[PDB]
Amino acid sequence: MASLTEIEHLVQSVCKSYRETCQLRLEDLLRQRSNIFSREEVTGYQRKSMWEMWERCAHHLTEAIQYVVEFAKRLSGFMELCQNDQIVLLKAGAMEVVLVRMCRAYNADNRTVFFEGKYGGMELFRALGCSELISSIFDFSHSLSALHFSEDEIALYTALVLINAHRPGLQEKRKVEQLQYNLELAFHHHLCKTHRQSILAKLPPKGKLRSLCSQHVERLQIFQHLHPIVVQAAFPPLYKELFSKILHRLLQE
Ligand SMILES: O=C(C1CCS(=O)(=O)CC1)N1CC[C@](c2ccc(OCc3ccccc3)cc2)(S(=O)(=O)c2ccc(F)cc2)C1
Repeated sequence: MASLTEIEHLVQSVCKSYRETCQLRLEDLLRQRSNIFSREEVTGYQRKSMWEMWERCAHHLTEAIQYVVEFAKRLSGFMELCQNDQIVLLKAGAMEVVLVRMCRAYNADNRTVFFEGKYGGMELFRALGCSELISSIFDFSHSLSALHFSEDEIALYTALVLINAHRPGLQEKRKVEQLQYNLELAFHHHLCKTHRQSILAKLPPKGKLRSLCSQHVERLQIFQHLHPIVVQAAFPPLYKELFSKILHRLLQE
């Protein structure tokens, strides 16, 4: 199954689907690198309440995940899977895709991330009270920045993060397996053609993405236990569904 001309076509459709749903253009994020938060603006974030910061971050994550849902819907073969499998793959992989996509918004020169219009370091998130999770995210982006990914590499690698046949809950495991194998062939074909197979050994282990997602869910249970009405009243419904039937509605459209 699948010849070279079908694998090359798969490369281009994955790359196109990603460009159409990448949220912020790479050029836009790069042209903003000199726009950094002043020490007074950083102090303003540190002085914000923990629940306000948690609500702003959960809001930004939700928006980014909505683009990931759109990337999945445009991905060859994903809409062909059953709804249960689509939801299982999105519930487990949407946050993982966002964690990879996030390296485009990270400047490794000053160790800053693009957040709410300007670049800021780890210290911008001190009010969250989850320094271990923040450092883990920042280190993860630092590690991905050393790979010097092209937009096409991120498109192909994020399609594979999402189409994972080993996710618990899958009803048509073989159909996801076949789709995964085709995307793996297309990612490796593209790396071989561009003389970039050296990155395979340097890609993060699968347990690193699982550890980041786990730390997120753990820090959320801590925050929710202290502010259950804040999560209930001010957190996005899609966020609560994923981490605490929006997905079904987003997939129907
Ligand atoms: O970077 C993006 C976007 C990706 C798509 S794009 O087009 O390149 C524009 C940028 N992000 C989308 C949202 C972001 C996000 C990342 C991780 C995350 O983890 C869960 C969490 C929740 C609450 C507290 C701590 C951690 C939540 C949101 S963010 O808010 O900017 C943020 C950033 C750093 C950080 F350390 C914490 C929050 C990253």
